[PDB]
Amino acid sequence: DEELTARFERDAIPLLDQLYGGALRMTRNPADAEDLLQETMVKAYAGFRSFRHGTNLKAWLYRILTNTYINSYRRRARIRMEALPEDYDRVPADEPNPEQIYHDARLGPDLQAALQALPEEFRMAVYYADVEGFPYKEIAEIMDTPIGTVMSRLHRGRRQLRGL
Amino acid sequence: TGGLPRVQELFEARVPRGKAPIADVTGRVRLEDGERFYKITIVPDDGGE
Amino acid sequence: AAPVTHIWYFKGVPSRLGYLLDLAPKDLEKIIYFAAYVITSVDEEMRHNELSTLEAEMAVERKAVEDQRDGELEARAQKLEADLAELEAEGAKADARRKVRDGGEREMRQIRDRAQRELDRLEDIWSTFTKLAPKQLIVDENLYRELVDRYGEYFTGAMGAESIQKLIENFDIDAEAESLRDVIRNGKGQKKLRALKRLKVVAAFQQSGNSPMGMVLDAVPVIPPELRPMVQLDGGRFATSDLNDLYRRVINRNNRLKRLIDLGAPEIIVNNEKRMLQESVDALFDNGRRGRPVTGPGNRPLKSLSDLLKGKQGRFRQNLLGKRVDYSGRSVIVVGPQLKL
DNA sequence: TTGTGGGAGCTGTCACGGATGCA
DNA sequence: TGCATCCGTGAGTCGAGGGT
RNA sequence: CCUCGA
Repeated sequence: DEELTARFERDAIPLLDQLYGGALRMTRNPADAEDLLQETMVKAYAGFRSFRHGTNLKAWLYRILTNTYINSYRRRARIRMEALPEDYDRVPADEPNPEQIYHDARLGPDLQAALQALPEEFRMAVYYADVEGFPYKEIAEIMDTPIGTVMSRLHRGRRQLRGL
Repeated sequence: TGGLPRVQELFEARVPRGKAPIADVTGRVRLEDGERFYKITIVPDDGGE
Repeated sequence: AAPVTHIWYFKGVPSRLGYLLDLAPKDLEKIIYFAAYVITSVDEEMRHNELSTLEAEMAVERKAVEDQRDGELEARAQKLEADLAELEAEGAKADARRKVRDGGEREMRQIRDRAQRELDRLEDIWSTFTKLAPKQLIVDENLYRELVDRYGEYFTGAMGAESIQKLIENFDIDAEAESLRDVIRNGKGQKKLRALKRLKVVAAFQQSGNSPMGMVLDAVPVIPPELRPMVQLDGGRFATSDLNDLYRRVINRNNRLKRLIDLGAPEIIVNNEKRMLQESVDALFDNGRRGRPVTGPGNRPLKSLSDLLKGKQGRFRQNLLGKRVDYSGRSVIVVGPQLKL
């Protein structure tokens, strides 16, 4: 009812200024007391019809703010959030170094085992099914061979490379 | 003024403290002696004011 | 949810908006932070084609107030005369009798001064409506509420940055630029220097094709996450840059404003939330530039987007004009005399 | 969400220039 | 509308280690 | 941020 919203601004807005000094006594941070006071006003205006006129609205609103702060405390203090060191450039990246990415992209001494000791039928099919991870039908398309050829050259190339 | 402060005063082209004004034009000088303050008037030789 | 001014162009001295609109920076402070209403547009023809009727109604209202004042004063005067006659009938001390008389005269003076305050408020309302124009500030909440209760459909007034956005919309930049050029050219003095200062920014906005509307924002950019890192610390702890907390406050306040808008909240609460949204965006951009800075744990101000560039620790001095390099080392020196130059 | 309940913590800095704001 | 005031600039470089 | 080195 539009009579309830005017009932609000009439005798409860003068309390809004005295509540700011109260929320500040709890949060000790003006940017947080303002968020708390506004959150209390949203919670009280949505359910203003639940207040019985004539009785004390100041004691009512104050208990709303007290309860929404105890909830907001345990809700957001469940995870401890603190600040970075004063220099942000000392927060380390967790990537491998140029030397680390060079030796990790190459291959060991076995690169000549899978190159010469295996036939090019096994070498090309094993290298593209494990490094690239293509689907079994995508490796079927690269060499013009069905599953019977691709799945076999892989099973046999692994036993081939099991040696050495 | 001092040392390095005077260097900064010059390189920044700031109006120096303890300013000594210069003459605008050739002329005759009239300096009025005063206990508290001085005063000067110049009458130009070029037919000026 | 509601536009916001870029604190760089409001609070950065000299106020670039304060020059663009030729408003004083304190008036801009009142408008943007919801202390004073500002008149965005005035309907000229409608105010002129109804001025006679509105003035007539005004005069009738004033006559009504004056008639009521005279009725009250006459009632009180007859009452005082009757009471003093009642006291003179009996034994009346001259001084207590004059005390009663002075009480009556004080009551009359109070009636008259109350009526005069009402008539003065009426005069103020009428003279203000007759002299309404864009860029004018109504600092009295009562005066604005009256000026909208009556004459409401003859103008538009607003608070916050939405009204500054409107004033920029209805702003003809070429007109003001040529006006300032004429002032500079055909005049001199301190007004000449002020006009040159204003022409700097006005001609900068004019000649380039950069819309001045850019000084007010309806969406805020968000820097990618890698440039505002969040790292897991030893245990359940975490660590973030201050940018993340500033973005969190902006987000939470915008969401609360949307809630208030949908909930049909009082204009006072929604204006509070719009003011808080503006302040949080100002903190995100340049914290501490207006008012006190926003503090995290331990009363420590939060590094804003502008802090990243400023100072020896900023990007320019610390990451662009000088850097840490590879293939480099350091050690204590000792004298080797056997060495060659 | 009813009957009470308004804050920390700072200044012990210095020199300069120009927009702001008031007389 | 003429300044006095207030507000906003700037104040060396590179290193080590320990903390939130 | 603090303590220290040139």
